[PDB]
Amino acid sequence: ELPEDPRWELPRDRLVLGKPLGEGAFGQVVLAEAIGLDKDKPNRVTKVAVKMLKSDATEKDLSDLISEMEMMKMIGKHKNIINLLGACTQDGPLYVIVEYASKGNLREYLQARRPPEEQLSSKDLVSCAYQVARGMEYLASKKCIHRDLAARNVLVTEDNVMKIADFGLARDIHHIDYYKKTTNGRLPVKWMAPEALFDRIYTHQSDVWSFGVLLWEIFTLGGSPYPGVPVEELFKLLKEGHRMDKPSNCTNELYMMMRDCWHAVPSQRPTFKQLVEDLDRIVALTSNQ
Ligand SMILES: *S(=O)(=O)c1cccc(C(=O)OC[C@H]2O[C@@H](n3cnc4c(N)ncnc43)[C@H](O)[C@@H]2O)c1
Repeated sequence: ELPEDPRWELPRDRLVLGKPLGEGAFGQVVLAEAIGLDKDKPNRVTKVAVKMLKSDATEKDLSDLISEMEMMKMIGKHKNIINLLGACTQDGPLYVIVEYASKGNLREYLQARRPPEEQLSSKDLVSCAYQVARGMEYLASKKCIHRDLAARNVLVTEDNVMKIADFGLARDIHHIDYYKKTTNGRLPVKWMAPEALFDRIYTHQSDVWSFGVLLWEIFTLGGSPYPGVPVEELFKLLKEGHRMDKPSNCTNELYMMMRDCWHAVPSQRPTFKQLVEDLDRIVALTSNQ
């Protein structure tokens, strides 16, 4: 059995399980309604996402889900990350309950708003980047390295708030399969800094490289990096120092940002604290017209 933790325990009967949002292989995420999540409002329901372990799941799968939950407890709350809201741990299968993001991942959100029901100004796109940088600056401030920052791991709420997700996932790095694709058919190696990819060294500076690729995804409205490039050719591109071309409808100043994220020398990349401040000024100067 699992240890009881009254900071986070929600009685099982206060959770009304709904439809599946999809499955990992370790688990399954469902939409749910939580009744009386706040102590002050016991008669209010809150929509929430609920993680739980699929059927034929092992001890390793369990401990991995537990590690993720414990990490989110230590990291604390921020507007631009997916926050932990409670857990059902006792007398039945483990549920971890987190903030629900109604508008899906940022990649989907962006592709759905491409020119042909809703469109995005240049201010909105820069604001999107500012929010992800903020979440990242917070995460970094609590000593967390994401290791897979990408538009697909950013979620968007009903109020269009960007939230970093999957920042507490268990990795067991160097067991990563470079050939295996996302369900969308893309390859996660295309977001990884060369030091993380060749030498398996992960740092905040490598997450900054990943954030550059994310900026490029945002300004191409959800484009796919290096389309048609398989793993071995990607390796050759990185060795040669190739850098992705500037998206149309991206200012020079934002492209220079991406390129600074993609500095071959990790120490010379900007920090998330620096990116936050620059994006803050750029948002303010960018037209919504
Ligand atoms: S598990 O195996 O560790 C794990 C980890 C991440 C995601 C999943 C999963 O099954 O995702 C399915 C589907 O649901 C979306 N999702 C995940 N969390 C949320 C929240 N908080 N709000 C809205 N949607 C969410 C994922 O993007 C994915 O599309 C399993």
